[PDB]
Amino acid sequence: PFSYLYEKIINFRNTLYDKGFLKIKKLPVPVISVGNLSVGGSGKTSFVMYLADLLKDKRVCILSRGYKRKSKGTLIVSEYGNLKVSWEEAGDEPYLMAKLLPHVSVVASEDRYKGGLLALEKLSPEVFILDDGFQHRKLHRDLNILLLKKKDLKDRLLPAGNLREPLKEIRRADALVLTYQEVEPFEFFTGKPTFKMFREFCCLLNSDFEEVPFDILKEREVIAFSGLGDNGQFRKVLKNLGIKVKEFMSFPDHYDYSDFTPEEGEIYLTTPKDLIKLQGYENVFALNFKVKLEREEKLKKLIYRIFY
Repeated sequence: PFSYLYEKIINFRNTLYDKGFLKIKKLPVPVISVGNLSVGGSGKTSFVMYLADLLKDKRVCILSRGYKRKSKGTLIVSEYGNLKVSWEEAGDEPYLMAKLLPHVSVVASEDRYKGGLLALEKLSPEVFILDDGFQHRKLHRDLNILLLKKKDLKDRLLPAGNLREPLKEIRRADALVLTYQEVEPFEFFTGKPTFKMFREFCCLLNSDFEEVPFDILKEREVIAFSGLGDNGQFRKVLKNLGIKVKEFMSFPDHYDYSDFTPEEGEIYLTTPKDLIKLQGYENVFALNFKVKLEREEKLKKLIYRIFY
């Protein structure tokens, strides 16, 4: 019920943009924005990566904001897979994406347009992917992709609910991706190109972010841990997968793992974002979920239209 007035402020902000009262800038190569409406688990990350993969015959650069990083200012995190900074400096997300996408460039920058210019100067990418870019209207995108999970529809605005913008804002989108289909499937019809996203369990990632068979977990029990607070969602996934934990450690959300002291011979499971902090530790893994999108080729055709 402060959500009523938050709605009024956001609306105003959107009207300023609609009526040309707030400046909008444009990069000289196509921009694809991936975003959502809600705070909380989104699949944005999974989908940004999937989308980068689809562009495998294009020089791709991801524009990410970083969130909490040990540095300040526009920063090239990775040059087509060549990592230039540590995860501390990069921020968890952009680093994780740099690690998993060896063909792609990643830039961390609060000033997104500026990040874009720096990339062009130094990397000459053919396409930008604007990570979490739906509300960032000051940067023009040629393809505005909006992610929606079933929960979003039954949700409210902040501070009551998790919505950053009202549901009506869905109409700004060029295309919709309906997430978490594997667990909470739903349909949605707007006339907009619309795609169903599934995530399914492939295998493990070792600390080198190479793929390792889920098989090694058999008749083994693991020690599981994580930080960034998200400490039962993980427990939930592990349970659903029939994975036998034998203790669950929960570290503070900043935890840098410098004094992490493993038990010899024991198998550890943690999250992809914790794992980036434990490069080199063997017998430490994260779960690897792949994205399958329905009508991938349609999606591909839609994306490739930005190149004309």
